[PDB]
Amino acid sequence: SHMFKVEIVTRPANFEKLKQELGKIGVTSLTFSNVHGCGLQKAHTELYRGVKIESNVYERLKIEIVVSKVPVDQVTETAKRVLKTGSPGDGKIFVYEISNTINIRTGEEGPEAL
Amino acid sequence: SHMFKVEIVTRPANFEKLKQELGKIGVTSLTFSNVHGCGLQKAHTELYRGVKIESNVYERLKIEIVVSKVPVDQVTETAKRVLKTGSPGDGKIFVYEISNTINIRTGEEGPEAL
Amino acid sequence: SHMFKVEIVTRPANFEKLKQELGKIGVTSLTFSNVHGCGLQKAHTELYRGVKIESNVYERLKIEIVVSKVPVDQVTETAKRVLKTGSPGDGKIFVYEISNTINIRTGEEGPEAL
Ligand SMILES: [Zn+2]
Ligand SMILES: [Zn+2]
Ligand SMILES: [Zn+2]
Ligand SMILES: [Zn+2]
Ligand SMILES: [Zn+2]
Ligand SMILES: [Zn+2]
Ligand SMILES: [Zn+2]
Ligand SMILES: [Zn+2]
Ligand SMILES: [Zn+2]
Ligand SMILES: [Zn+2]
Ligand SMILES: [Zn+2]
Ligand SMILES: [Zn+2]
Ligand SMILES: [Zn+2]
Ligand SMILES: [Zn+2]
Ligand SMILES: [Zn+2]
Repeated sequence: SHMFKVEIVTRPANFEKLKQELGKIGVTSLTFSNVHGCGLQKAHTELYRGVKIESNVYERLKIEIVVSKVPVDQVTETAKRVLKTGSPGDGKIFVYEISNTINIRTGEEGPEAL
Repeated sequence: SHMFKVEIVTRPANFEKLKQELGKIGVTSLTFSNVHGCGLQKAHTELYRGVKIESNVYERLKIEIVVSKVPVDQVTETAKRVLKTGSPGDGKIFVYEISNTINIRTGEEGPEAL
Repeated sequence: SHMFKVEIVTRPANFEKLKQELGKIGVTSLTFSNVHGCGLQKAHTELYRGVKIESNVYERLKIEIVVSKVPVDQVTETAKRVLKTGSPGDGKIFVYEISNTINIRTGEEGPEAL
């Protein structure tokens, strides 16, 4: 009866295999968009006190999936397998509780709106 | 005293009537952006075992509204009326709890930051 | 052991000083994107009954930071200082609970995925 939002923030490649795999476990829709990632790291300044921050901006794909019947853990596990390449920039996955969902066309609320 | 985020993910039309209606019930600001929606459906392959996923990418408008005094249910109900057209692609509405809000200019926290 | 998402929605300027300050307190990555803000205000119509809504659309920078070890309140306080200019359009900051985080490359969950 819970409802969750799965947020995948990752590298722009491999999207198609994801749609295949998410599709197979029950997901029937999702949203996505391009955003930017920024890495931050403490660097030395010349003085003993000094910190200075170095940063790079890269490309990221943000994918959002809402789920209720389809179990979160099956969504996240599938996301790991498919998007794992070991090389840095594989991204992360965030899970959130949802208080409610409303299907606009039908007017249903809860896991039946999905 | 609760604070909520209302997330409307919908078809790019009808935005103006929404601003009128949300405005009238008390909303004084919101954010929006264009993202993509992806539908996923299980299709037959030629073999008895085989699943294959078919997908379409459409345009979506993401609208975010934070509320405290103005009741969530008045926001969501208004959103339904205005954006309902019966035809598929009417979109959905997601509700989330917010731990806190901070107005950057004034420095206030909670439903007074809004 | 909690995990939080800090969402800063603000004016497109001052981003660099932010990266410096967030970097110094422990943040090693964040995401951002350009979205739109819309102000809504009740205006008079000519008739005694009539409300009419006036709205402006401006530019906004959405910045997302996930934190666990690094304390939310140190993130939000730093965000205030740096982005405060008193003039309207300073933006807001929203805090959310996160049920879980997963590092895709390593496979770790919780505050160790960050
Ligand atoms: Zn989101
Ligand atoms: Zn770019
Ligand atoms: Zn050192
Ligand atoms: Zn040093
Ligand atoms: Zn360097
Ligand atoms: Zn959001
Ligand atoms: Zn497109
Ligand atoms: Zn069949
Ligand atoms: Zn078949
Ligand atoms: Zn077909
Ligand atoms: Zn967000
Ligand atoms: Zn614009
Ligand atoms: Zn008056
Ligand atoms: Zn009047
Ligand atoms: Zn005017």
